[PDB]
Amino acid sequence: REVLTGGHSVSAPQENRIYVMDSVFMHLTESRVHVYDYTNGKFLGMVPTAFNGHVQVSNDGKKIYTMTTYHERITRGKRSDVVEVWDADKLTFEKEISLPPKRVQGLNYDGLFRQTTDGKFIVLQNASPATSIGIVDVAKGDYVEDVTAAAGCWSVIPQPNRPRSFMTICGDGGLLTINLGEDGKVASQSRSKQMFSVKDDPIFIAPALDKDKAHFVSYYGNVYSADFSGDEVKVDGPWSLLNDEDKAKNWVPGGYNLVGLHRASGRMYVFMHPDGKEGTHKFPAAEIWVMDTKTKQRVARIPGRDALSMTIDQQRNLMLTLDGGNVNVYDISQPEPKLLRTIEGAAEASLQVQFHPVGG
Amino acid sequence: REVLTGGHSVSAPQENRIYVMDSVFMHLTESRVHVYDYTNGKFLGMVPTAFNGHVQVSNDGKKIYTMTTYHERITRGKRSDVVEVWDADKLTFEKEISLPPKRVQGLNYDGLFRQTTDGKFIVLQNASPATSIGIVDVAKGDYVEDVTAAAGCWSVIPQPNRPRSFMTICGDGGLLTINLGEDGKVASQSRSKQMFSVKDDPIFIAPALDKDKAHFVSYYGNVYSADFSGDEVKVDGPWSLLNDEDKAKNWVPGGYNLVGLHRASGRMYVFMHPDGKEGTHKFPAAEIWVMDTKTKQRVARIPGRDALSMTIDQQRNLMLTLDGGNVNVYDISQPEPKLLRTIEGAAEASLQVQFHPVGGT
Amino acid sequence: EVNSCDYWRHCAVDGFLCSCCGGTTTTCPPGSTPSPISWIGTCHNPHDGKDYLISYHDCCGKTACGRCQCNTQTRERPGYEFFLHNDVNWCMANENSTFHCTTSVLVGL
Amino acid sequence: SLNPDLANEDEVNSCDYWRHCAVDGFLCSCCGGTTTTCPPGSTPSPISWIGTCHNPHDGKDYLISYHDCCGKTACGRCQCNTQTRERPGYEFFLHNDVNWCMANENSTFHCTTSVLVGL
Ligand SMILES: NCCc1c[nH]c2ccccc12
Ligand SMILES: NCCc1c[nH]c2ccccc12
Repeated sequence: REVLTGGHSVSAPQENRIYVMDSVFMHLTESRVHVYDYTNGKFLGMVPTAFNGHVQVSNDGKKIYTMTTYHERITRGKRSDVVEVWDADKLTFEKEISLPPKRVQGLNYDGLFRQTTDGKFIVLQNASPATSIGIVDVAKGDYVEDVTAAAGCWSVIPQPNRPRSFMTICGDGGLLTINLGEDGKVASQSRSKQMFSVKDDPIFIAPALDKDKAHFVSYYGNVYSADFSGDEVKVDGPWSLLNDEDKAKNWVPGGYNLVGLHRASGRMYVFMHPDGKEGTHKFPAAEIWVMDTKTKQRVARIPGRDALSMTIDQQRNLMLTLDGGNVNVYDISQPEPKLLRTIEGAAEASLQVQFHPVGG
Repeated sequence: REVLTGGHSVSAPQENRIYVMDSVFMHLTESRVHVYDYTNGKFLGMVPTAFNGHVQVSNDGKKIYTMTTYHERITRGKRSDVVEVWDADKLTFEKEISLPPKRVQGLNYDGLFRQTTDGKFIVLQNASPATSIGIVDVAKGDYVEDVTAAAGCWSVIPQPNRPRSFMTICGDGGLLTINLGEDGKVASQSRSKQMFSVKDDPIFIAPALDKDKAHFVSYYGNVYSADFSGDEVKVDGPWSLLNDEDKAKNWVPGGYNLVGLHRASGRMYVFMHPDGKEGTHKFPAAEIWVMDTKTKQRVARIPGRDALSMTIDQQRNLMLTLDGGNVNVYDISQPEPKLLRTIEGAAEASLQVQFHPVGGT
Repeated sequence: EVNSCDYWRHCAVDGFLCSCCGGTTTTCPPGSTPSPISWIGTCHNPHDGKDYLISYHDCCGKTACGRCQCNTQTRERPGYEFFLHNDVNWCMANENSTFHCTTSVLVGL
Repeated sequence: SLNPDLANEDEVNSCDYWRHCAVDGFLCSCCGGTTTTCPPGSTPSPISWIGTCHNPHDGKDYLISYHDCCGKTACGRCQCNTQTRERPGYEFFLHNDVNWCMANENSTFHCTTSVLVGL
């Protein structure tokens, strides 16, 4: 006689798992994270995230963090903005952390919900609509700092070469760097020189992030860089993604989470489309271009499969791309990406996919 | 220059309105009522109903009643089952009435969420999973108490010839009648003789409801009757919807809210499909059959448009049908229904549509 | 074959198959809780020609899985035969009544 | 061209209608409201993103304020995602990838309106 049981763990190893953040925009109060095995396309489980959830996996791979909004009666009653800590293997709720009722509600750019390199602090974007960066102490389960210095800035770019440092893009076209102390409070800060012209060459917020520098692409196909090998960030650019032939056909970048970097080679991946003009910066990819950031030249180009967002796994040399509903898996161990498979119907309305971390 | 404003009323008059209860089964925590104008297919507004909402309009036409379930954190935390009162013209929330945490969670059969003829009590199905009927005092904004007499029964059929009486179908194949007092407690009750064999000829719960009687169709295409013109309910049947030709091709009923009665003419409307067998009782309509309940003969048959649920308006002589997503409007002033229009994409997963009440005293 | 609506054990499933949802025919996906109560189907085994009782327990406390939706009605009956009835939420008595998916648990002949 | 209530219903309900040039959301005119009125039981956002849109009928450019209507769940009808002169969140009030109901008593967003401010 068979017996139904609960309490089970996800059936595939952590190193196989990816996380597709489904906004379910048509029914945005029932957003969720779908967990998939990228090796075979199998659905592994899910985490419910209420109204416009955001998600990330802890750097140590043990927990899933979500950020969401509740009201007592959904469309009326008192608001509660929270971070939730979930077990990564059991996909169960463990802890709620209260936030002030101003967490960013918006589509799932990576930089709206991040963590420090040492994993001890969650770093999230607020908008009331005045902007600030909120700091959650994971060990304490508390919102510990509100970085009002980041007013007029947007999004969080962690520095992988420091334990508790991150940058944000400001309305002056520069970057603000925040270094947190071991208590999560601001220990120091600095502002770069202007990197880009906000009016004349706006950048996409999505970084192509290396260990000690970040690259950004612009609405017109230029590349800017921020070097944070030192305490002061040094900024440079532009160089153009485009050669003369590319310009003739008006190629420009487009998408959401639209770039990525393969750190061992310095290859940068960017979604591009032809016939660019004002208003096409979120168009699906006609192609993925592969750029050598050292030589500042393109090395390869492949079909884009109408993708809008991507992410990279360094240690397995993989790139995922995502068109809103379907996830494509690519091998990027060599300069030309090779399509391995497509996972159809991974989401109804997703613009963000992430790997389970394996680095520890 | 231009200024955005709220506080507006529904743009079309009440007599144009219908209510499509969208379960949104794929995302059942965001169920809602869609309000449409049946005369032109225009979307007029909506009422959010959280997890598996149910809906009705007050008999006097002034309010929309919903029934739903909340939890503090949706998938965890304390449960709150409620009835909500909404203004029909402003589509705004007015009042929450607390229920015990056992209101029926299930697809939207009419009989799960009803009201007395006089409009004074809301009458709803509970399942814990033990069944009882819940009574809500509309004037007081209060839950009265369980009708525990209805254990082992299912669904609510109001008696339109009495102010605060209703019936329910019980597992013994008979009907239990409940008569409420002025306070919404049970004043008296009675139990009919067996109407149908539960094992050999199970009926669909959806009544074809007249003022002083109700008809029910069975899995095998038989009809049963309950007459409540007197204080004791008198039961009868079966008679067959089917002639020899019908039987030869195994026609049977199928659907959810699958019947209706046009009271003035005594015409009964029923969703039917061929090649019936065990497991086909919820199949979409291949046809709609129109039966004369007096002569017990079919007077019309038309294409079913894969419909699953219907509702009748006595005051304008209309029938609506619904296939899950689309609503069809029919004129039924004559024996053969005439298709007036289809409203495409009215819902993602709806099995219930209702008119805004006109008249009905 | 177990992920198909026509698999013999699924003859009175109205819901999403848990085997498509990170669980199996008889286990809930991670972080969803079995319902203690259930509707029951009597399903024909196409191999040995015998009928078996299948218990359809819902998995509860997570939002709709959305995969492998089935609506099969073999020997299903209305709510006046309540435990043969599948148009209700068999998570109705759980600590959280949100419905995620349905399992098909073989009881016996 | 400046008065959508006088225009063709099918025209204002199109994503291509000139004043919808930075709408990311469901058009309120398809949701039981109009271009400048929230559907019954939904509440205007006091804040908005702003677009600059060209009117081809009279050849002038107008500032359009995109207020959300709030406190009801997603309308689901006439979804648009137009991006003319839209910029990222470091130009916050030009940005349409956020919920402009974010500061309302209830932040659930229902649909978006396209309100003409001026030249
Ligand atoms: N104004 C629409 C902003 C938006 C697009 N996609 C989303 C997803 C979640 C929340 C907001 C959005
Ligand atoms: N076990 C499936 C019952 C069902 C069908 N539609 C529904 C809507 C709401 C709740 C349950 C249902």
